[PDB]
Amino acid sequence: IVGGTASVRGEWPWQVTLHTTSPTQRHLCGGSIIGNQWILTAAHCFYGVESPKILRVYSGILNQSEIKEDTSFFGVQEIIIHDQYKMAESGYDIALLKLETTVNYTDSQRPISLPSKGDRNVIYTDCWVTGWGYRKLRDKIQNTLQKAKIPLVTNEECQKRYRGHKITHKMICAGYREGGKDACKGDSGGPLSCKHNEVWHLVGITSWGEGCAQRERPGVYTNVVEYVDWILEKTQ
Ligand SMILES: COc1cccc(C(=O)O)c1OCCc1cc(-c2ccc3c(c2)[C@H](N)CO3)cc(C(C)C)c1
Repeated sequence: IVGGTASVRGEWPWQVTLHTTSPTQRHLCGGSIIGNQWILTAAHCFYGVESPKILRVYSGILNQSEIKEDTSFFGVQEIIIHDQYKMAESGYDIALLKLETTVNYTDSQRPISLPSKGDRNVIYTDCWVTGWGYRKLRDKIQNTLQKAKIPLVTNEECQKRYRGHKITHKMICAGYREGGKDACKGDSGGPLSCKHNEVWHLVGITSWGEGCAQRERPGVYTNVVEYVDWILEKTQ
């Protein structure tokens, strides 16, 4: 996250850190808890991943340095990538992880609701992007989970900033005209969470953009509400 600030324990309890364990253990992507055995994340995170065997999902983490050799994690039973996925910029950047066991909910780990059925006309004015990703180009994964508040932009305006890409209604964009705050590499797969009537909803999945926090280059997110039928079918 560029231009963000440190989160605190329990602030974003649906946020997980997905690690790969080969050839080294590192944070690969973010994700969101949406059910007791289900993480919603981005398909592009799994580039070059040979099988779910090398993945670990850690929940209830604030600092990456908290993760030691005895820290509990969930194994991944299955990775479900959208069948239309090709590359992040072309859409369908969505995947589910089915965990090997259930998540017990606590103040540090709980699910986030999807955008509600019937809420098409809701205008989201309080959206936040969170993650352990880069804070600038050529950075490293950050220790403390970062947060930044970002305004949504219209798909019409987003298309004007990305004339070389097809910005579809299965995507949503968020950014400032002068940049400064944005998601970046390593934040991918995590949530764009918006609070409405004091309830947080998972509105976007961090997906792609041109650089990070550049002027007039908003971040592009998978528009979760357009995938509710797909999510419900895979998790039912
Ligand atoms: C094989 O590559 C990867 C494999 C698995 C995971 C990832 C990942 O995305 O973490 C990955 O990197 C994809 C390439 C990339 C993405 C992004 C970026 C990611 C999210 C994002 C943006 C930009 C927009 N500002 C809004 O939200 C940035 C870079 C450079 C410029 C630092 C590079």
